[PDB]
Amino acid sequence: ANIVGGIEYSINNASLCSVGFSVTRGATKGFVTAGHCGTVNATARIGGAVVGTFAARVFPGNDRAWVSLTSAQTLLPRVANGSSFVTVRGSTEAAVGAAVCRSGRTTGYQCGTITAKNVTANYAEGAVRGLTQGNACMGRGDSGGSWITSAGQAQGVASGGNVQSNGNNCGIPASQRSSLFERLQPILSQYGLSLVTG
Repeated sequence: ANIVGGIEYSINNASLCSVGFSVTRGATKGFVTAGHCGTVNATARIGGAVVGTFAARVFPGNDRAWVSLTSAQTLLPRVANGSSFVTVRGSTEAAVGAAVCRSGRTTGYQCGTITAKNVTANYAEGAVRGLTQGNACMGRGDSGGSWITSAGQAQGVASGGNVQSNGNNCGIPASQRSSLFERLQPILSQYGLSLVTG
């Protein structure tokens, strides 16, 4: 399968999550995603085919993971934006007030601004600290997806937000949205990953 930020993948033929970013580990191909999406060795499928398994993860505390893929997967430096793509150019971290977008299988590509850093989310399983908050909306299934600037600087992977009864926070004003992502930098160093760029 072609690995692009934002697409859907399933975990052990049950839950759905979104691909964060294509990365490598020495000769190993992978993608980073959210830790809550699977447990170590869970099986990831893209369009019904097995593409790899979870190699490591941390959730709760943090919310990160990387899936090691088979050799047949094609890694691309891109993030889905409808029918188009956003090229990943690096991982410079944007500051509070910067504009940012996120891509995922449930709400597609949404943009907003970063509103705060170092936020704590209290999930049913435990607290997750050090999250960056933005006001782009997201929905259930968007978790693990890419957060990136329009300029191509990858920021992190979708963790959670104040989704309403309709499954998203897109029906409430930006001023009221809290959509959190796990910072990419610490994920790449913790696992020794290199981002695929173009």
